Amino acid sequence: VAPVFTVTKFDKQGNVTSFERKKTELYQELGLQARDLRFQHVMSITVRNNRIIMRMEYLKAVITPECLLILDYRNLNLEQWLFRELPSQLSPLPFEFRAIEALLQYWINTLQGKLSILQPLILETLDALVDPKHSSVDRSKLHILLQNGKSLSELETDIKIFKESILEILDEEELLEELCVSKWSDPIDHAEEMELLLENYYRLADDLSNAARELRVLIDDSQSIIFINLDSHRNVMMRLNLQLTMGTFSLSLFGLMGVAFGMNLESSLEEDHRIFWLITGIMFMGSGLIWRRLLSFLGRQ
Amino acid sequence: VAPVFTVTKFDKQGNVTSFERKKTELYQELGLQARDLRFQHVMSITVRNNRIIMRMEYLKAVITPECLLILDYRNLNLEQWLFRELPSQLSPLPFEFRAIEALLQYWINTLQGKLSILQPLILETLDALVDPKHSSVDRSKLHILLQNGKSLSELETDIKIFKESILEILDEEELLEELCVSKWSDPIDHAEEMELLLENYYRLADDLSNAARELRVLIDDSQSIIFINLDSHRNVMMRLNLQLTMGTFSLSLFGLMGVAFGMNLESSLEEDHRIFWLITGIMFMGSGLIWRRLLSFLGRQ
Amino acid sequence: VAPVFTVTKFDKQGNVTSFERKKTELYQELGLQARDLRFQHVMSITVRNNRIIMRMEYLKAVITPECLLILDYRNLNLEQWLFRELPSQLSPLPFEFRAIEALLQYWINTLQGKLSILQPLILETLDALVDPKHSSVDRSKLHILLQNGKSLSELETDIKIFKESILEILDEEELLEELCVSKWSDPIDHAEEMELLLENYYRLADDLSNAARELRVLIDDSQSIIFINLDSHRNVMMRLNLQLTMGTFSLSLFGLMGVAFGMNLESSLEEDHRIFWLITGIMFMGSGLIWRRLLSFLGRQ
Amino acid sequence: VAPVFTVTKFDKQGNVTSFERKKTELYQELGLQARDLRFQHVMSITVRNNRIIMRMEYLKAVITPECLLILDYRNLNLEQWLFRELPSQLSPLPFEFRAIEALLQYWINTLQGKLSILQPLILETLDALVDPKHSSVDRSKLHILLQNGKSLSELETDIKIFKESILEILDEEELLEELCVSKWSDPIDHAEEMELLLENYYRLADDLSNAARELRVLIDDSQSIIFINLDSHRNVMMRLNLQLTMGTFSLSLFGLMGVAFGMNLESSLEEDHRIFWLITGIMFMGSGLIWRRLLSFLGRQ
Amino acid sequence: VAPVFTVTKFDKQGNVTSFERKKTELYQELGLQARDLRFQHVMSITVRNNRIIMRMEYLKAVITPECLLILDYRNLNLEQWLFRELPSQLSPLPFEFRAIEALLQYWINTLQGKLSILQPLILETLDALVDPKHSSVDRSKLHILLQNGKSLSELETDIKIFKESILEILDEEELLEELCVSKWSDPIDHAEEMELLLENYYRLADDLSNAARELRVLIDDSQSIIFINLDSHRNVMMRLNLQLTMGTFSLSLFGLMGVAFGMNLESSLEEDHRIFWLITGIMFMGSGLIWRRLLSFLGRQ
Ligand SMILES: [Ca+2]
Ligand SMILES: [Ca+2]
Ligand SMILES: [Ca+2]
Ligand SMILES: [Ca+2]
Ligand SMILES: [Ca+2]
Ligand SMILES: [Ca+2]
Ligand SMILES: [Ca+2]
Repeated sequence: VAPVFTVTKFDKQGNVTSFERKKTELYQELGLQARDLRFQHVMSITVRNNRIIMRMEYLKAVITPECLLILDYRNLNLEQWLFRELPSQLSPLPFEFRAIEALLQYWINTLQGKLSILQPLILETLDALVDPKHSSVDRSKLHILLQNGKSLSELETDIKIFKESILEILDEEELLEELCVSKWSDPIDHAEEMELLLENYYRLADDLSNAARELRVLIDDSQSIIFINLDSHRNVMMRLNLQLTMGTFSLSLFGLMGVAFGMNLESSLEEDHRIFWLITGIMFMGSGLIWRRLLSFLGRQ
Repeated sequence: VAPVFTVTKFDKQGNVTSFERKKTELYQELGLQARDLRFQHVMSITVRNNRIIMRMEYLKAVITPECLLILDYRNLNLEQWLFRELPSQLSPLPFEFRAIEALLQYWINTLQGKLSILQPLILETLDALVDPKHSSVDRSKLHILLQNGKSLSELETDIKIFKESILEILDEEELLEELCVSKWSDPIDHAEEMELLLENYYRLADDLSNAARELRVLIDDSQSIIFINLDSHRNVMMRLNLQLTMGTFSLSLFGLMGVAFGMNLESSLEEDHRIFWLITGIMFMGSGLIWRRLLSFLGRQ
Repeated sequence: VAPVFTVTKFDKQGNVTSFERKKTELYQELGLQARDLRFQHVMSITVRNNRIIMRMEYLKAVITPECLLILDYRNLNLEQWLFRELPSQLSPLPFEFRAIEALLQYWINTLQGKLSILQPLILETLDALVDPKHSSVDRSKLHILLQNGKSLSELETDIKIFKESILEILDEEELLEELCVSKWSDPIDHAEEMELLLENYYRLADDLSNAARELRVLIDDSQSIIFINLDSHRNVMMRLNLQLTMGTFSLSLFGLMGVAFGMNLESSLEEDHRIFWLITGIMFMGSGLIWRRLLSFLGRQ
Repeated sequence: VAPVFTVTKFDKQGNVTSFERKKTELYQELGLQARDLRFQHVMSITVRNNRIIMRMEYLKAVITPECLLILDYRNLNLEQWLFRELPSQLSPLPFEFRAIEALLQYWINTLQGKLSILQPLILETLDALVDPKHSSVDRSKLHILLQNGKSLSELETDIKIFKESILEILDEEELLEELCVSKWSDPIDHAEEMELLLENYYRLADDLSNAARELRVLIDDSQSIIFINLDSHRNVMMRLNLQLTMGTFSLSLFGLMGVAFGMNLESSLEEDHRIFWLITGIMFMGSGLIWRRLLSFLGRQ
Repeated sequence: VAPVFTVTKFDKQGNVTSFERKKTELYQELGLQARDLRFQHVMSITVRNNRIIMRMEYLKAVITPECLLILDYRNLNLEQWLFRELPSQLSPLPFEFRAIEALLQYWINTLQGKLSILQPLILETLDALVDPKHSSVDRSKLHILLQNGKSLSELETDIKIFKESILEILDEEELLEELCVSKWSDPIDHAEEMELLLENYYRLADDLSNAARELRVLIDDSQSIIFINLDSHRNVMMRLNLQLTMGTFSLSLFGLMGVAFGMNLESSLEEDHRIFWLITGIMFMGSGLIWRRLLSFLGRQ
């Protein structure tokens, strides 16, 4: 079966149609070739034979001075935007400006929604983890944070790609003049409007990137604080265990003294009880004295 | 209800007025459009139809060759600066230079105050934490440090945005000539003065950024030193606990020897006390000898 | 023995030949010198006397307006690509475009295969390690991850070299015109096609580099999470050991009390059993009371 | 009281004078304004009305085609350099070259002295800390290292500022021609000499920055090595404590066996001593056998 | 004593001479001044009065259209290269190309030898350390690794300096034309050959820098893996010690029960042996039951 594109076409007035067209017929209808409608890059903006070709992560659009086309829209939840919002936006400037503005606004809104969803989850997770009232932390939250950080890195990469793609065009005036496809097809400055649009969208992308960077540095700082808190708790626990070990060692020393003195033989002291009381008191007090001296030795350190 | 701007207007002589004006009426009065007075960016400097538009984090100003306007000043604690200082500053160069200088000076002073407030708190907290006389540290101070670091990152982002916005204009002479709105409206070099102003403010922002970077690297170094101190304390505590365990093990070994020799049976040695004294001395001395040998074994490591 | 190149030659029609030729004879046949056919760089693209010289990590190609040559193809598993695919690709544009496209596509496919092989192994290893259900992790997996990370770094370096080499040419139009060797040899725009090819391959390389960077940051985050999990497990284990030590210390204290009271002498209390029961109950209950108080003391911390 | 500058003036022949002059009188004497002699930047180099203005961290100089002036030299330990060295340096090229060379050489020598003082202290401290023969390290040395690192960061910032300030001028020829104040005041190439001077000083600053970067990376590596050594010592100590605990557990198990067999009741075995000897030997040997088996179990791990 | 240079002179034919010449006489013989032959930079390439001046870390060369001079060659192990190899290299292009190629090749070979010596030592040390079969690692190897890393950082700095110095010249055509000293002294393109030489050497330096960067990242990854392995071993050791402590606590609890029941008083149970056997079995079994329950409690965590 020959390959076919699932195309949806928008007119200047906002009329909407949808069908499936073979690639060869689509090439013949336009002045393009299969070399162009390949979509080998994640993000791309290009001009060929007075036809604009734009592609995003999952969006593919072709702009013509009299119509717009979107390709491969199936199973992408684009129906609400396609059949409810885009016609309203497209309904004195040429069609190209409106189409470009609509597509860029859609992409920017998608990125903004992604960031707004990501931010509160990470903030809440970090606030919960940083709680210094617990000597341990959960791990499902750690896994969630790892996944959200991976998503944040992907979002940052996408934003950087968007910024680079826009900047590559904003630098050269040749591409800016090329985008004025209507002027060339059928010969107030278009260049100023295009520059304003691109600058606005680039600034928005820059703001999003700055926010993402702030979030990442916050994550790193939270990780460091968590490490410090865990280390402090470890040190406190070891101090307590050490002190108890000191007391136990002294107590066991005196207990050995007592039991060894309690040999199951003849010592010639079995006829005196005052001696037994004296040795009992001796062990009981000496344990405390040695314990206090050893605590002082620990303290001097 | 139609949207309205809460506007305050300053004249050349310093006269001050304040009112509320609908957006459509404001557009009609000027030569601008709703496309411009949108304020979609955190920071922006632009020129349209010989009218300057400037925006900061929460400040919105429009400069006209004969007047200045500030929008959305309510609930922002700007009354003292608006009605007490700005008229004095505005009271031979055109109005645009004075207005731009006043606004830039206000922003720079705000950033300087933020940095001056942030610095001593972080310095004191780090000095308190680095104290090597304690095996543990507080956690409320850690939370305060985390919050202050987040604020520092935000301040650095704002400073970078300011620097980039100023540099984007300082590079091109077209925008510099555009800023001379009075010359174009009603046709000594203005460009030199504008360049001097922008360079001065850019240098101040660079100094602030350098200070913030120094603070951040200091924070990182303090964190590393804290980690090292905690590790050293842990090692010392483990050494002490180990030594006490060695002594306890030897002592318990000899105590087992004694108790096992003290079986509740007939051994045929119950008629000798010298033997009991000999075994008591044997355990008492051998404990010390084994303890010393084991300490030597630990030391050789 | 004079040095010789193992050369394989492809014609415009796709005809294939292979032989061995001495370096001096090869230089004489062409208009080049030994200074050029040295291959001292890992990656290189150059033009000399209307002859293109290209080199990769292990590939060496010379492009002539009427033929293509590949050098040192032995023991490199290139037979399948050389004798099965390249002739089909070479079978209206000149030969140079086809040859360059084929070689660049080969290199890009090799890099893509490398990355696709590397990704799943690292992902699976990290998923296995991050499992928070174990207090310890394997080490053979760690060694495998280290080796794969080294390979990833090498791949990133190669991708960066490719991007830099392509960009160095894309910037200057002189080299672009030079690549049109057929036009100069025997005097629609070639420059546009060359620019399109180079831009496409550069964008593909950029995508690969972005993917590698994402993988590296994921590795770092996984390492940090592993550290945190290990620290938490350590803290929990120390808490348990501490509590058991507290109980043991109290129990041993009361046991010492009992044994010391059980001296092998005359105390004048051997005629009372109620006293023995009372002391037994006293130790048994006091152990629990002291243990509970000490647990409360631990909890307050 | 009107503000006054403490000025010291150097003539072409090297004559030296010093006095205090009001700012208004100083402005009137020159062709400058208060806008210029403000000194709002840490480092600055500028030209105004054929007068050079230079400022460093604490140095302020004004160069005139016939004289040099230094401002605010009090309480700065500049007397030795001012009244002993500068006249000798100033005693065929114009005065501006000599003055600029002297000031730049002074600043470079100051930075070199700072770096030479900082280096040996850090090197010695790191060498002392890295000593792997100790399980713990001092903390006063850590504080000293932290302070020295802060100073190093400040020095790096100053060097970077110097480099940027020089480069900003070296790029544009307009400023280079402006620095030839004598030529403009009273109309062999001056530009070549200025370029040589600036390039030399920039290269020296670059060398200093490289040295500082090397020192910083050395510090980081030393920190990592310290962490590794502490971790290894911790592991060794825990191994020893574990082994001793294993032995103690076995010994206490057999001691419990013995004491429990030594109940203070009637067992019907009190008439046999061979049994007592057998049980004593049994415990004594079984302790060792269990200890060896448990050590083997530890080793297999 | 007046300063003197230890000079060695090479002629076009390869003739070699060596002597000592005073600086003033050397300046008079050439068209240079003491300002040039100062050698204040670690690396430098410059042209003055149709004379080339080049300096490396410890090499100082002056190129003249008819001769070459090397200064301060004593105590530097340069005899083998000076009197055995350089004449062969110098024996249709002018002398300058040969001299520059020889010097650059010497420097590149030195750097390559340094890197080739450094690599295997670091690789072997890291392979030995990463061995996960040991719970501890040596420290002399750590010191060796630290020293080798310092040397690697120095080598990277030198390579970067070389690259920057070459690039500074490759950018501007004025310096390229200046290097053609023979053409200017006594008026096929020299510029092409110079560009080829500089590009080749720059690419070689870039390859060396990439290799060094790969080595550094490998070192960092190895450090992280070492940390992880040590942490895992610590956790395993703590688990074992914890389990043994649990068993010991239960055993000591039951031993206390037994000894306390064995009071040296009258209990009225001394006439029953079945009771003694029952209590012995009770303690012996209950120890195991409690131990198993506590192990289950540990496992559930
Ligand atoms: Ca992606
Ligand atoms: Ca640690
Ligand atoms: Ca903000
Ligand atoms: Ca490689
Ligand atoms: Ca007894
Ligand atoms: Ca400073
Ligand atoms: Ca060096």
